[PDB]
Amino acid sequence: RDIEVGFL
Amino acid sequence: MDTAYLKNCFGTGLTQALAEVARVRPSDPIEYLAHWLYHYRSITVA
Amino acid sequence: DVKMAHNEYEMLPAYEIAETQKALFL
Amino acid sequence: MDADSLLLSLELASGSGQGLSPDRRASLLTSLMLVKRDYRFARVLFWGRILGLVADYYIAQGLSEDQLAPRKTLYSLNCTEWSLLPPATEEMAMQISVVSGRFMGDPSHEYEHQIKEETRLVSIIDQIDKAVAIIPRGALFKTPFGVTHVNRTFEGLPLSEVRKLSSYFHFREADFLDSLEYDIPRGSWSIQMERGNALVVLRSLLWPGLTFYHAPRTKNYGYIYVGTGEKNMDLPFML
Amino acid sequence: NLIPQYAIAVLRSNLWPGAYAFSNGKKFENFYIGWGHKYCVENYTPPSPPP
Amino acid sequence: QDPPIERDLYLSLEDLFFGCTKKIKISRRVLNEDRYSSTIKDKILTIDVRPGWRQGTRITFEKEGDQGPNIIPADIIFIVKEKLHPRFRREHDNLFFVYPIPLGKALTCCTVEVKTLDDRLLNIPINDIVHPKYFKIVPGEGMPLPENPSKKGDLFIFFDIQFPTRLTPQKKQMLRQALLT
Amino acid sequence: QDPPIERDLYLSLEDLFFGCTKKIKISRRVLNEDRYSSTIKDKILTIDVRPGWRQGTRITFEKEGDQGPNIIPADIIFIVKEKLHPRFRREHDNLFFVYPIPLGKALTCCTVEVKTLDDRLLNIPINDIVHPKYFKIVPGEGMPLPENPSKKGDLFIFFDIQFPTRLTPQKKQMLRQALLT
Repeated sequence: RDIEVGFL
Repeated sequence: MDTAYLKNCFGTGLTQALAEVARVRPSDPIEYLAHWLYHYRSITVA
Repeated sequence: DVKMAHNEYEMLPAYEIAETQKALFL
Repeated sequence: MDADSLLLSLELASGSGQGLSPDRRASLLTSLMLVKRDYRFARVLFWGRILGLVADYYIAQGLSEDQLAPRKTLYSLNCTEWSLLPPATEEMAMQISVVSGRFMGDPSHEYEHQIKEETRLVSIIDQIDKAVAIIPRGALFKTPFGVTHVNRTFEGLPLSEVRKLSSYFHFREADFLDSLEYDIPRGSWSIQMERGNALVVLRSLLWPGLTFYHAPRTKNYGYIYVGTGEKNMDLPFML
Repeated sequence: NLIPQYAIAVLRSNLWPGAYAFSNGKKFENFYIGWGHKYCVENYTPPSPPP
Repeated sequence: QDPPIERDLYLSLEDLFFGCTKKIKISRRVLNEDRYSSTIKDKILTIDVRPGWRQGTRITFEKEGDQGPNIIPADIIFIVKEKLHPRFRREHDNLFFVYPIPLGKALTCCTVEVKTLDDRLLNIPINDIVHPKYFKIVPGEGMPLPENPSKKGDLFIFFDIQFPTRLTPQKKQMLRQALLT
Repeated sequence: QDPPIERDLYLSLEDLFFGCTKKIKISRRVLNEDRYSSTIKDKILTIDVRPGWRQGTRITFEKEGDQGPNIIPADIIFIVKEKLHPRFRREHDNLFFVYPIPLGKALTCCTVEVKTLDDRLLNIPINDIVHPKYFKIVPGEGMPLPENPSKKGDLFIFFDIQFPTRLTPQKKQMLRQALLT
């Protein structure tokens, strides 16, 4: 879910 | 996290995509991204 | 490899002579 | 052939001897310019003639950007009155196989073998383009954008490369194009030198009346089919 | 044909392609410019041997 | 909630052929936090009309229409509609031209002069006997497809034959010797 | 009550022209006085077809249908319809005759042979140039009125023009000198 911190 | 899946799937493509979009600064970046991804296949897969 | 990765039209004065000169052949 | 073949008699300069009168040549210059106007073609080359028993079909071919596109054919009996000929398909290729004989000037003529003479015109012009439409080696450069353009830096063939059939290409779908050295029969192409050997003339034997022009010193080239419009099936006997 | 009162009578044989005949109405001349062959609607049959 | 307004906006053939753009000024019934005002925040909505959009193609602007105190605005500017032309009738990616051919030209060789939406002029041969059900297809020269603007459909050329209104008895003999034999 | 037995009364234009009699077998479906039993004689309903009856006029039989357990039926054998005669179709009070005509006779006049429903042969002269959108009214020659069996409607003679399938160059010059002038 929390791609906002993960990958961007 | 889901990073590894999308580590493998996209990689260089999104990088070149937003690099070109930031350089060009079009009026509609999202449509530009979609068209660029289409063109990116049309060069790579073919 | 680098080359890999509502339109108006204008035309020359050479067809108004051609417009004019078809009457020669009619 | 292009408009440069209609400012001077390039057709009769090949020594085939069949071509256009200066009447038809000037009329064709004005009419093909008007065809390039009315039909937005990149170029409008004079395809040639289908010599009929009543009147001759003067044929023109539209060229797109994008020159290997399915080129758009036009016909005219009185030269100037150009009309958009329909495109060709495989059914219309198979349709005219039962018919033989010389073309009639009226394209409304009917054969009982019905079959319209317009369909014959369409199919025979398509067959001639797929078989014996010539492009010299390097005149067309496959652009990286999936489109064929004129190789506008093309220098004419060296005289060593003049004599080889490998230096000439079929102007159709397929250096991208197919060469003439596989165009069976092996002797099906006649190469000869005219006009001080500043002129290469390459005539089809399978489709008589075709004569391909080329000046090795420059990029002046072109092909014209001025002839009867039948296929020489007797070619292997005649060779 | 655009100026018919100065036309020249053209003749196309249809038996020997490239064969031509011409005349202004007073004089005439002939000319062959073909491959030297006779036209035939049927394909060329090699002749059968003797019986 | 209140429905979106299914506004109809008329586009001629060249607008849907070349892919024009259109502006439609919208209502001024936008509410503030007070929930009794009537103001406007975005005067104009713009639609990038692409080539080949068929009739009935719905373009919807969520959260842009009229709004009450406790409902979500929405609007369907616009349903694609076609203006009358001189003349091609819009069907599924095909153009239907009507040529008022005269009789005598219908029965013999004829050439039909078709101005297109490209501002290109066509001389289409008609070598068939034009009876009043005949049509010639000029393929690959209709309007662009909505799924592919490079490719275009087929142009249909129908014929409205103009029969003669009066014939001399000589013309009656002319016709009787010609047609009934 | 139980719904009507909706049935189509099949009648050709000759029969509605003259009138006839038709019998419909209900037959063995009414509930008898045994309280209850479906076994019934082969009961029959006759319809006296009067001349000039229109398509869709309702013939209704009260209490003649499949009677239920104390339920009032009705054998509604009612639609007057519609058999396409070999020579005529029917609009309101009007027979529409289609005459296949060759183009030479269409343009240079003819006489149309109409065989009526009354078994009369009508030689109707056609001396106007027959347009594709052309008809002649032969008044008083249609079907009889339903409101008046002495009065009659109008016969419409439409034309299906048969163009030629082949024309020689002589025939093309023939037509060109004839029509296009």
